Amino acid sequence: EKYRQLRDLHTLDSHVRGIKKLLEEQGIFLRASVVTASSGSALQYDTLISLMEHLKACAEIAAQRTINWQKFCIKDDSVLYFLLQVSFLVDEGVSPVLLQLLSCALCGSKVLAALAASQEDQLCTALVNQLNKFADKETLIQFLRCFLLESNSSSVRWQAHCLTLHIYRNSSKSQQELLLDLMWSIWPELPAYG
Repeated sequence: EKYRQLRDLHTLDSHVRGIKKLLEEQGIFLRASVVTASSGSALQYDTLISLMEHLKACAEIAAQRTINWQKFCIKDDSVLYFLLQVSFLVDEGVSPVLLQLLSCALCGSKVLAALAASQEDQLCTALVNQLNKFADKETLIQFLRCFLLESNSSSVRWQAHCLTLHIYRNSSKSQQELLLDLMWSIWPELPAYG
């Protein structure tokens, strides 16, 4: 079982290296924990396809054997926040796979199996704490607005609903209160979305 583990970790590290290099090529840089873009123009089809092959490979391996993906995300702390921040720069066609990676890391595998109808619990809790530590208020607000209200597709909205629910369930009291206050501040803008 170890041999599969080393293969999975090596392949995932290579894929994340490739993704980071691809984003570097177009002026999008992750310096310490913030992703910054120099150009306000959208990406091109070839860049999206080269992103999507790597992301599809990562999503497949994470959906098959979630434990190794969670262990990777634990070892490298600049992965989940990087994916969350990069999901804002890419078009609506690549959002589902990024949300799937986030959900497999955070929501869990058995919850996804149940929706399709004990170590992973501590892994999910640790990953949720790491995400809460890295992410600030503006990024969470932007994630909620972009994937719960502004998205035209309903599958993406359901994915965001599940991800937010499982992020809330695994946090502490103070972060739960912060998230509830963020959503109650977002609420007055409801008529803009119907």
